[PDB]
Amino acid sequence: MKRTFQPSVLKRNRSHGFRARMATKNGRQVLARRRAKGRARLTVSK
Amino acid sequence: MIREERLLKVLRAPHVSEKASTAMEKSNTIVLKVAKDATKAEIKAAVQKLFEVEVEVVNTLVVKGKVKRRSDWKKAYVTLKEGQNL
Amino acid sequence: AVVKCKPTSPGRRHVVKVVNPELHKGKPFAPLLEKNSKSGGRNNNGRITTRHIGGGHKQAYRIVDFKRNKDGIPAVVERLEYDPNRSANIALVLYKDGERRYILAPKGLKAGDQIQSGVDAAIKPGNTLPMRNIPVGSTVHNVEMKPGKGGQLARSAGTYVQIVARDGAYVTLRLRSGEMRKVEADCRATLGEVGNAEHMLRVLGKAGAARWRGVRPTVRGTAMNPVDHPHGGGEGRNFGKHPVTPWGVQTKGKKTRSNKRTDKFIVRRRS
RNA sequence: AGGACCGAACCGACUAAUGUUGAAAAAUUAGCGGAUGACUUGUGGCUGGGGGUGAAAGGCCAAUCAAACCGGGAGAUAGCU
RNA sequence: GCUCGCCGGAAGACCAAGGGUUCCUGUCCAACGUUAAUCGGGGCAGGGUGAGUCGACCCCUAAGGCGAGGCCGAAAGGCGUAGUCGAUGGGAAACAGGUUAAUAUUCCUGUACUUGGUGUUACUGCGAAGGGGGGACGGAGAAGGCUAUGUUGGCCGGGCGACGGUUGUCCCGGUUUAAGCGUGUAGGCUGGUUUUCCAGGCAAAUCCGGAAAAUCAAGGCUGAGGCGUGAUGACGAGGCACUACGGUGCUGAAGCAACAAAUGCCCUGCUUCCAGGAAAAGCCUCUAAGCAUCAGGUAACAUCAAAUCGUACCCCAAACCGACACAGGUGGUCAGGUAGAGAAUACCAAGGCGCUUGAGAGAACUCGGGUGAAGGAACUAGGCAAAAUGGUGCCGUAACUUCGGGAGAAGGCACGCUGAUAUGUAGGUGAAGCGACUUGCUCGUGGAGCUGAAAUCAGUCGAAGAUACCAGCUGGCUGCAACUGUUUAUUAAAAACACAGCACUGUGCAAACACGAAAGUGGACGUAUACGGUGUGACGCCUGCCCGGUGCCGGAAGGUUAAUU
Repeated sequence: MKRTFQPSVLKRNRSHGFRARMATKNGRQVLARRRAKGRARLTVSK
Repeated sequence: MIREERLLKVLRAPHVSEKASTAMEKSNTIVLKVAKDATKAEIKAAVQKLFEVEVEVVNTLVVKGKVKRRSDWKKAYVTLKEGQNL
Repeated sequence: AVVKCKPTSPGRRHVVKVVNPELHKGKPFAPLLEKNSKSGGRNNNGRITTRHIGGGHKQAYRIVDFKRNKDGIPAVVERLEYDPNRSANIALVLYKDGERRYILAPKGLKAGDQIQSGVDAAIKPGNTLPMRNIPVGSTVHNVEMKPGKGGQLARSAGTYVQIVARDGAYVTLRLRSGEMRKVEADCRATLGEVGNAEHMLRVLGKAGAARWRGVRPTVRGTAMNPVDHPHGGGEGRNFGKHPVTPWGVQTKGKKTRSNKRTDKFIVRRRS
């Protein structure tokens, strides 16, 4: 059967990528929390 | 005109392998692990000056460094005209 | 002419179509076309603001001259064309200086006819004049509401407006609704009625024929659950309530016009 | 010509059996319905939680839905166990 | 290695997406792999991806996103103009052979093509974020002309048969060749060429549009395929050598015709229909400001430049999504033979596989099948399940009906092979020849050769001839919903929802109404034959009485009645 994850790099980057996080202040707050936690990977950008 | 210093930094290691020797013996194609930013023009001029030979064309490819070690490098297939290089 | 299709299948049994052999068969006039992308009834917030809109056939917009500003130059009618953006059909007119335009086709118009606009134009169907220069009692269409704005009233297929009185700077019109209205006498109008009056006689015949006009199915309020509509649930078919819109306003009688800015121009409301 | 007909792909899902610590957190097998249309599909986009979307079933909105998920108020409160 | 089975519109081949080195070689067998493993998509080492023409980038735009100013909104921020991004779409050019252990339109061989820069020469009006062309567009249907491709014949090479026969209407194999360049024909579209004039194309134009006049319609665009050349080249059945028997090296015949052919091409065509079918740039053309013996434009030649990134491998799957080497899911391209209407189905080709535990035995019972005497729905909640029917042609076919249907109604009959009609018919194709011409990619005439149903008559075989696979059960009486459709992803497909039609009601456009503190936007670039909301639900015949009550609409004389004063 069809499962929920149907990957697509373009959609992934447009939805959760670095430039998408930086576009709004809430997304910029997501990045600040992840920097405070010390995450090795900030975003899905690769 | 590309500067000499730039040309000195495009040539890193003469690639030695089975396919390397095969190409050199067949179409006089010297193979060289060059810099990953070295453009065709850069490699051509560098080999024609530092190795002082004649280059027909460069057929460079970027080799994806295998994980757990190798970093990403560039294999230039510097086809020479008749100038015997390495 | 209205034609009944033979019942060679259900979905054809009750189809009545209005075929017009005078309508041009080729492509429309390219310089007068633009793209018209569909909306689905969604605004710039992306939300459905008008229900039951979506799909249908792709359509190109034809720029129709509603102002009729080219005064004093005669025009001849080249052909009648089908227009998918309205119930009426349009006419391609060639002005004597060599410029073409689209107008709403009046009732009796046909290829070869001569039309003209301005103060001194003759009183014939298809001619556009200020209503100051049109005899009282005339039947006109594509009527301006403000001088120079362009025609707004009586634009549908078989519609027309009657000039019933002229009192100073205003004329009184009888609208298709039956409403009596006042407009400035400097507003323009076109003599005659809009053609294609057989439009109202067509029968779609099947559900799909409405789907490809861009109309989506209407679900009755009483068929939903109470969370979705004031006509809520019930075990079986229950109503027990006064009819209302999905947002709770009493339909079936309650008047909704509230415009004090305009009330001065309504001589009589429709009945 | 046809929301025509029969019937592969395709899209579905009426019945029976099997499976029920499954080959599978809904499938397999045998049949079954539509199959030029209110058709199906690829790729992008858009609508956000008392909100969306709904040919309307309280359906669906990432195996979650008569109010998603995550984190916070928070050690809510619990005459009950 | 030899047999055997299995897929074959796939279980073959090539990709996109996604993955990420899984790819090739050498080594190892702890763990991994539902067993062993000497093997592996496992471990370790080393290699492997070569592009002016393929793709991306790039140019251009759709939906949509963002958005200087700007307009709004306690703040955060919303919307949006100029603009700028954004493919799933439009913009330039390479083919065939050969080669690696693993890369090829990328390397090599041969033969091409495109765009741009810069010089020389010759001739010259050039010049926009501006005008006009063009790009540029739906569904359905029907030819006709072709090709891919196939079959047979001819040709060439080989063969003469483990068992009766096999020097022949015998057997096996091969009979390939491209981009480009030249020609321009089956077809499609359109009258052409001059001259004069102008209320149009935000200005002006020699371009587009319009109006007259003259004179020839005999012109031009477009266009598959064929033919020529590429190419005396390459490839080529097989032979002859070396050999590590892997495999490498050398040489190399014929390389034609007829018929049948697509869902591919002509065709973005043609005919019809209503539901009336993107945009912008590249491209062509016109001028403005401006430039003036410059600069620019056109053509020829020469020369140079075409960067950067991707290229391995899987890709209906053991490499992607499903926790698994999971009976599931997953878009595009290609598609050979014999039967067949077929991309169904059976069996095969090319290729690819036997599904990572096996060996015995031959109990009950379970699963998945085959067949059954006599009965024949007695079963059961119910024919659930099974069994049955099943093709083509012809004959024949009731009630009822909205005249279309019902209807494959029902029910019958003939089907194989052989021979003759006719050493292969009707039909299809069509060569030479023969004439013609406005003389070759021409047109008639002629019928060689090839292909080829269907029928009738006669005969013959089995129990059976639509012999397999494939492939309607039928009829009678009723409830409901008109109908095709839609739904409770994962126990409900229905009489439910939708529906065409009907009615009511609201709405005069800055519409009602909706999403929005707002700004705005949808409705709608629509405008009362238009839109919204409600109920009913094709069609036919129809829809009675009641305004008490509760809404809604109208009226307002009087009573009561807020802030305020």
